[PDB]
Amino acid sequence: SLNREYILIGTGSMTGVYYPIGGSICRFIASDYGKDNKIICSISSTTGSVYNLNSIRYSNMDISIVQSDLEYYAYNGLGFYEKMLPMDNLRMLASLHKEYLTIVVKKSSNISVIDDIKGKRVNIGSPGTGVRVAMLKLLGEKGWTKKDFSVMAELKSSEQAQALCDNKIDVMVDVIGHPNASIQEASATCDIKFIPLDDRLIDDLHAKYPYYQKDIISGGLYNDSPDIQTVSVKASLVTTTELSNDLAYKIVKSIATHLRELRSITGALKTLTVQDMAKSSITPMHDGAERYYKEIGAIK
Ligand SMILES: [Cl-]
Repeated sequence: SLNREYILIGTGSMTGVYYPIGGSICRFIASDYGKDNKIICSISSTTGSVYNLNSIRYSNMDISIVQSDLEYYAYNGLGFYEKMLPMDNLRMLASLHKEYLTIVVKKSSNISVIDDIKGKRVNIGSPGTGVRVAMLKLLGEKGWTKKDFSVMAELKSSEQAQALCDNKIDVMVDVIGHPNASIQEASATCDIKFIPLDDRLIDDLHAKYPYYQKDIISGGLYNDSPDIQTVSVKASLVTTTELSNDLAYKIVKSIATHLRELRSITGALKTLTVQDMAKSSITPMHDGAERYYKEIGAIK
């Protein structure tokens, strides 16, 4: 019939990074194809990769921005998805920016190494998010549980900057690309520093949790600061085999065609290239996406 294909893209809170990225994708789609009256794209602002992946599982959402941790678990039916069927029909459209496990304190705090966060007021993020998974794994490695902290706050990126500078939390924890506006806000409001992860912790995390890569947040992004050793994951745009070859192709092509605008959406995307988009190490690439990346030589 003459109805447009209605595409819904899971993102996150309007205060976050995913929301404007997804909004931009819908705009690229409208600009490239809107006049042909076959496609209409919308975003969802509900937070969390669990929500988004469940919405995809139940066929009420087509595509979502997620990150590697919950992508890995959903695809494999492991960990938090232990009791569910693997989402074996999940497919990647494009890898996006890296997100780094980022631990931030006031310089005035006593805190210098990871073991100093024990006993403090710390953020563990909202349920169903990459931050929550990272914190559960980190506590896991250290053998720590709720009794070992005075406060386990459940704040989003923006909320943490203010909470940290007001001393309502001692340790901001996020899994985010850099440079990031919330960290910038924090550093403009009080004097902050980053806590690195030690070699053994990074090695153990990468060994146990294949979605975490050993990585470095380069120094000097927000103030005078050193390189910070930590782990990273990737944000990615995922879908399922229910999305047609044609739409997967068209969507990836629209993003690639508008890459220079995408780079401008947030600081962490400035370096993104088509070669970066074409990588997928957890979920198979959608056939229609692969068609595009091969056509332009982003994959050999
Ligand atoms: Cl999330």
